[PDB]
Amino acid sequence: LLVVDVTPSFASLWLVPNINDFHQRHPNIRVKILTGDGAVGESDLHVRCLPLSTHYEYSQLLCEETLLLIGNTNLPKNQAISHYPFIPQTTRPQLWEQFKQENDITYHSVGFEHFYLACEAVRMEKGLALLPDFMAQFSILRGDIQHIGNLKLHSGYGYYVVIPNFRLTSRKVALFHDWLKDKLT
Amino acid sequence: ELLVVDVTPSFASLWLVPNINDFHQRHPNIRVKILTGDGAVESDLHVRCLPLSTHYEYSQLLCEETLLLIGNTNLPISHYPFIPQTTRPQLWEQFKQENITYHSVGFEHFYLACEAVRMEKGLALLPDFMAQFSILRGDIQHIGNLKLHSGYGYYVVIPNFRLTSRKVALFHDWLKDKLT
Repeated sequence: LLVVDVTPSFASLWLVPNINDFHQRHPNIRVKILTGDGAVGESDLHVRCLPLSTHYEYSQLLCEETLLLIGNTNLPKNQAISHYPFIPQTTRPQLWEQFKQENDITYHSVGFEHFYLACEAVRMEKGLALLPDFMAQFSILRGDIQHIGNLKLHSGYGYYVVIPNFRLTSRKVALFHDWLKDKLT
Repeated sequence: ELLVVDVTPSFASLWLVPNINDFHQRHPNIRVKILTGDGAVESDLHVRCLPLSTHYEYSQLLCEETLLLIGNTNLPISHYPFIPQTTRPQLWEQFKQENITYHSVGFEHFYLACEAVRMEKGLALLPDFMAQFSILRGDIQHIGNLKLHSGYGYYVVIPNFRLTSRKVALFHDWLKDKLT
């Protein structure tokens, strides 16, 4: 048994869609998926979203965070973008301010802590959201949401694998980590 | 005004996000921030899922939990794996007492079980009100009209500093209107 602890949205928007491929590779390893977004005993490996840095401590960068502009599949295909409400993500308020800077507003009246909630709000046609590319990928593929106007944002964040010191030589952990690296480099 | 609510991860995505526009229809001036949590009860109002009890001090029962048997929209039940939810290790046995082979992954949260169903990983048990819109929009389906009264309930907790707060009372009244 491998216990992994990953962000609430990393879990539903990427890991659950992709984990079948890990099980194809290593059928003998059952996985318990926990969720969390705070500071990093129960889990064997964590995935967290942190400002890009070299000074974190048993960690390895999986991938830099690149956000896509997403909207409902009903939206038609420059700054007609401004006609739609922007969905606030309350943990990441700089994102829309940065977007206003990558380019160029009414904010939707509900703000959300997590990407997966913002994604659900886009499915509810409440406005546009910024979602990490790898998280949007399956949802776009299956027709839940669409990428609006090929617009993106480099946020200055990354997804890191963080491993408890005693797990640094655990085989199950190194196998999952290598798998993550393979899919998300 | 801003109202901050703290509800379970799945209550948020599977019910509150699809429904909250009805609240704004009633009260368009009240902005909302939706936080998620599932531990012991910052926020103006909490929704938690607890075993049914009449001994809670200041928790108000919103609705009892009725779980539906859920599968993917392309299901035409023994042939399918059951998706385990680790915080509720008894549920499948207990479902099976009304009338084996679990999936090799996860989860503590309903919203993860729901995604697993979408990923064709097996069958899940999901609260009826949480399944409702996902069923409507064709993400999932209810299998065989099968259900389970789980013994849990959804409780609203109003913190002691919000006891006279209009925005909190309005939101609570709305929840009761929709779910009780």
